[PDB]
Amino acid sequence: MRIDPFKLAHWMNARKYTAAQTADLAGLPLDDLRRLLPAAATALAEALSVEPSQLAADAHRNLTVVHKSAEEMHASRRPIQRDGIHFYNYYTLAAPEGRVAPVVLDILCPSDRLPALNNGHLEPAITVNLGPGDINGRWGEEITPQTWRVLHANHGGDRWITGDSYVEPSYCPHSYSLAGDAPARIVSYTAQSNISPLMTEANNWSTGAFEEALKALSGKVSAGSVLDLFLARRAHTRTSAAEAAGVPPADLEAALRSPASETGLTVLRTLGRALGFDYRVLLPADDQGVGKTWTTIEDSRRSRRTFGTYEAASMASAAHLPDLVGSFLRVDDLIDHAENHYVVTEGRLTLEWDGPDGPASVELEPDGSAWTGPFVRHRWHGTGTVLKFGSGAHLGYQDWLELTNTFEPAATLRRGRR
Amino acid sequence: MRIDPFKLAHWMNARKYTAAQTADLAGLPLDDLRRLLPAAATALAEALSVEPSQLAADAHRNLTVVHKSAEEMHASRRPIQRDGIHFYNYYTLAAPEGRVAPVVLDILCPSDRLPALNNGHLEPAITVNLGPGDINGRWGEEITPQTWRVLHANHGGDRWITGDSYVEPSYCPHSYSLAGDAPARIVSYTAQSNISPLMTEANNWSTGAFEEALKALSGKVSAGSVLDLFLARRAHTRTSAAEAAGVPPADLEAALRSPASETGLTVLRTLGRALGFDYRVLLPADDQGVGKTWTTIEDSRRSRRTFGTYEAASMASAAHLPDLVGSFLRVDDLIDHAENHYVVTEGRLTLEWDGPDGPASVELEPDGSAWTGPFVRHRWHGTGTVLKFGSGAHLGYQDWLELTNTFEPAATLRRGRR
Repeated sequence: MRIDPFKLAHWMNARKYTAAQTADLAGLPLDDLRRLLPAAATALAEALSVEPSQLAADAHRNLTVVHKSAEEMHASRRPIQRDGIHFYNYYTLAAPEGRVAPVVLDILCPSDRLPALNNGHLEPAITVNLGPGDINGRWGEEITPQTWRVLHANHGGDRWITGDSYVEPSYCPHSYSLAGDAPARIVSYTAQSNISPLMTEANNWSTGAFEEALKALSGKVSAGSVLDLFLARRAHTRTSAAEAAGVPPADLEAALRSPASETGLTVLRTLGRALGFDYRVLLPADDQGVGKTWTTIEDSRRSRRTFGTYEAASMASAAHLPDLVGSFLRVDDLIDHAENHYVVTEGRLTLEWDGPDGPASVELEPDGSAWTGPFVRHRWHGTGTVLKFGSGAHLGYQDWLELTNTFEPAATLRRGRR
Repeated sequence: MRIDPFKLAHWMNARKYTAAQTADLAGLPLDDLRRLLPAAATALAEALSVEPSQLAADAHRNLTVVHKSAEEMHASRRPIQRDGIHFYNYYTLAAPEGRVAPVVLDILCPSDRLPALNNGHLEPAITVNLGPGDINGRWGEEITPQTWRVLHANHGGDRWITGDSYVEPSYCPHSYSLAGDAPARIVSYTAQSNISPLMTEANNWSTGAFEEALKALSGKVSAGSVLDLFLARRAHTRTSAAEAAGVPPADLEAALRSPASETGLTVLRTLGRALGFDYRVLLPADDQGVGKTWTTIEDSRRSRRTFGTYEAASMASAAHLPDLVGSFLRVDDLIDHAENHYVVTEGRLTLEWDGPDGPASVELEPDGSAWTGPFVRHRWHGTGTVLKFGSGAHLGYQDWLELTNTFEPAATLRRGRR
């Protein structure tokens, strides 16, 4: 219900109003406005021709760590009925109020019943089997090796690696059942969807414009197709663009068939400099169901390494999802460039952090969990297993792209805050 | 004041509530909720543990074109007093209600007075001299060739190219005065700041976390510095990462000194595939005051080309600002992947478009202006000069990065809308 001083200053500048003029237009005290840089908010919004939400400060300020005990986690249990049976139990892990919470599921569909599919969800997720039992994953109506596979639990001696993991692909329906008699739990961890802000906007476009967008995005989205959109944007043709960059038409065509060859790169960067765009977005990403990201217990075992005071093993990952991360951590300083979500699987562990009130700590037992904000310095003590998940748009890989395009990004951020 | 069905569905899924459960929790009719997919909004927000703004539909739906007559533009005139004199006149061009409007300025500070600097602004801008007179640009307290330069007007015969143009760099203070007796106007066109969403979030972090972020962003932001953050994020060291990718430690070091060599690229892409990140953000952007983007009348003349039915010439651009575009267009179909802002400089021109109610058109005289939404198909008729400006986060270059990382992006967008 508060006013963001950074958003307010933005809108005043956008309208080219001084503080005095703004207070005058809004009919409020100038000292009040200077301090801000409930009844004020509506007047300010109207004076600056914006919606109240456009001036609204975040509901959470100076968050560092949020935590949730095993007891609180167990208390959050909600049964899910599906296909005439008690199908899952659903529990939530630590997250800031209002944010999407990581989920633990009891898998209750028995081995002799095909698990009814959900509707899918936009956000991708890392799902890992916590065990103790093997489970079936289902990804299609018909039951084939492509749509039906066992997500194993670790039955052996290094249980800190709990089981198989994979990435649930965006939007595709899925479900789980027990592979046998033994019970099982999973963690499914969603990252923010990076295509969501585009879709939110595209949803409000006219149907005509939307159809035009889908045409431009249909088929193979290549260096050439994207470049042609960049050129049209700048009122250029391939002919005029190559001439502007001082590049032969044949060398441009060659670059577009091999963008990631350092000659292809040279041509595209030269064109980008001449025309005012970033060549990096023209470079190839890997061609795009569960087999690629699938990570076995063995895979994770093979990945084991020392990471400072910890031992670490990898869960599933995808190069097309750089913001979504998962690791097994054995405990016996941590700082990330975005958010972390942790859940204890073994031991009575202490999470320590430095926050606005100095050194702080919390003790967590299995099923206990925590969240850390971007760049919150922290560490774990005790002995010693926690699952480490990561998500967040800030700083996300798209932010990294922009930051490399920024002169003195630290100075820019400092200016924004004071 | 309406509810976005796409945001509502998102939050229900996030909480794992069915429609029936959601209506039940919110204490509203299930048919009402099914239709939505004022009194409902508050209850829904509370039930779904979100702020009302998080469910709010955009205030503008199905916008295609907005326009503003020369008369309406002239009527918007606002004087700006600075340093004891009438310093500018400020006019606004067509923009959707609430959005940042492009600005035209009368330059009124005389040649014998040094123009007092403003405070700067986060957003970069293309500024172009409309003439008829030359102007002084100022970019520093002391007057040096680096901080003081004439932005010329075209005095010759191809006036559709109106004058010199350049990019106002982010945050640096600037001002303008007349170079002589002749009066002058400029257009200054701002694009959205792509670092703004990061700063908005960073502003709400604890001071401790903020200081840690600035440390990680200080100095040279290189392939190696960014990679090391990516590795720490995944609980990897350079040693374990290279082993995971099956790459020799010496080949990784070599790649980080030459990321844009197709061997450097090969190593980084291999590491990105193995560890689950996008190598493209590790590749170099050009090293980063006014001299680089400065575009003379001659420059623009040299750039002239046929673009369909139009003749086009380039204004200033910057490779580190891919979303910000400007062109001179001579008139005697257009579709862009983001927003356009147009201002007529000569002739009585017709802008035609296809919108929700079929073919539409508007006639515009000099100073008349228009805005087009992303992918709105349009065309100009008549004879024949308009300035074409472009901005917008959607689809911006960061969206393009994500879209190349998406399986069947058109199918994803279609699903989001229905």
